Amino acid sequence: ADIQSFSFKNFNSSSFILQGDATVSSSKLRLTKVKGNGLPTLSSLGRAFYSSPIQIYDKSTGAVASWATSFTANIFAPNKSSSADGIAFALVPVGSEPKSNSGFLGVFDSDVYDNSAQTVAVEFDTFSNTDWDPTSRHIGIDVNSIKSIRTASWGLANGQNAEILITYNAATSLLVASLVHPSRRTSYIVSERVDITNELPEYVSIGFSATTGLSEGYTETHDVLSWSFASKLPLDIASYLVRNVL
Amino acid sequence: ADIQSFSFKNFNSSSFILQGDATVSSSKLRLTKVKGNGLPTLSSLGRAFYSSPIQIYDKSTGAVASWATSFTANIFAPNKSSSADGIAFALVPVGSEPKSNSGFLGVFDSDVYDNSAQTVAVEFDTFSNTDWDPTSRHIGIDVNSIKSIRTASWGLANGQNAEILITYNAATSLLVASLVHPSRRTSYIVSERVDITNELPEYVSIGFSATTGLSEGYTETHDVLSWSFASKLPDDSEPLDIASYLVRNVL
Ligand SMILES: *[C@@H]1O[C@H](CO)[C@@H](O[C@@H]2O[C@H](CO)[C@@H](O)[C@H](O)[C@H]2NC(C)=O)[C@H](O[C@@H]2O[C@@H](C)[C@@H](O)[C@@H](O)[C@@H]2O)[C@H]1NC(C)=O
Ligand SMILES: [Ca+2]
Ligand SMILES: [Ca+2]
Ligand SMILES: [Mn+2]
Ligand SMILES: [Mn+2]
Repeated sequence: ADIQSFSFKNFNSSSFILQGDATVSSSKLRLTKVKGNGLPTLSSLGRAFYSSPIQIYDKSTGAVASWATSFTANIFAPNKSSSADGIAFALVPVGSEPKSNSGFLGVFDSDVYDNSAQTVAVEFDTFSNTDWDPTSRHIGIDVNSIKSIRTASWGLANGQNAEILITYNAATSLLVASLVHPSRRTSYIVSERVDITNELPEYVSIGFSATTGLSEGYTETHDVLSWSFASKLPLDIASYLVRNVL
Repeated sequence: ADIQSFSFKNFNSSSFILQGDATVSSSKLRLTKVKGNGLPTLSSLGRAFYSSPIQIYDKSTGAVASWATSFTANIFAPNKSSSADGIAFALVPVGSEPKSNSGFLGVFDSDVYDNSAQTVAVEFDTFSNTDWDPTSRHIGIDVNSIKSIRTASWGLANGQNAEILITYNAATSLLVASLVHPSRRTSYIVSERVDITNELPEYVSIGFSATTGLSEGYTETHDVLSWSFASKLPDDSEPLDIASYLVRNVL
């Protein structure tokens, strides 16, 4: 079993591929732009990936990796009811370039399943796009489309840290994502099956993508404060969290 | 604190950078070239590095990382008394290109301290260069020069696995390297402090470098069968739990 893991208590490391408006400052990863006064911008799109590709599975041995990632994000919308568009943790093709903005979170182009996109993402959607989204803000699992194959309601604690945990169990093909707002004591979780070897390439770049609205006040910040990741290609979370995120 | 680790029970992944004659076959890392019949070549030079850079220290916070690496190597010299030149575990500048061959193991150019080399290595020297080496085969700690700052005698169990453990304790600035030949039940060790922040860049590539002789039958194989590495970089200016490490990763 090949194992690998990284843990960043803070950023500002040559370990990231920054695209769009993504930037590092105050040792935190700011995916979308924030003006001098500290307020969010419109039409922003930023992505950040770990500089080295991760092998998700091995075509020749049929082996499929199990992995887990955790990060703390902070989303602040000056006008809560105007929050848009969200942040997503994504697994994309290695040289991948940004996709459509706003509602597509920079990782997808349509709400129609397109295997050629070779992209899977867990989204934290703050703006309800009526053509495809649920009524409220939500956590969703996106498989080669912006229309989640499964979602769960999420109560956004504006400007409050969100502690996220995403795991993939190759044995059950189950992808689980949970979000906790320690300040409001709330927690959410979503789980669905994903046939990984069929939706993604053998090697992918893991990272984040975020965007803001295009109309006057539909914007918010999208900051990541810490990030851990562990992969095992042929996972004991109990020791993972302790020796990596806690 | 930032942490990084990996463990390879066999090679195959494209998480390795190969230079010179370095190659992967039979799921093992072969640093120096071998002929169809399985015999070593002359004037061979091969290097292999983890594709991702490791941060050894943080200039702005004064923090210095503690790390450990373990790997199993197998060195086979058709003619034992003709064994040359050796294999080295090295920390080099990220885009680093191979250096001098043969006695310099592909990581150094002279036996004169040159800080600009920005390279540290732990060598497993099978051939004695009278110009700077000790009389017998040895393990040595090289700091920006091929002339080790400290060495220890090593009894080469030809063609037998060598289990190596190298650790760096930022608290004591001590670098320790040990080698064990389980089949012959022998073991060796060396230690010396190294002011890491002064000999290397903030980010380095870790890996292996090996070479063979230029003269006659002075050659041998340089194969790596497995490799683990773990690093821990604090938030401010503490050793590492080698036990937990060694269990869930090597033993
Ligand atoms: C947060 O965003 C809301 C939706 O954009 C704002 O309400 C909207 O304000 C517009 C002027 O900026 C106005 O044309 C819309 O009719 C109105 N829409 C709704 C559904 O209320 C809201 O702005 C404040 O409240 C409105 C009603 C006006 O009084 C504005 O002058 C105010 O800025 C925003 N809320 C806050 C607390 O800023
Ligand atoms: Ca949306
Ligand atoms: Ca020598
Ligand atoms: Mn959605
Ligand atoms: Mn020597």
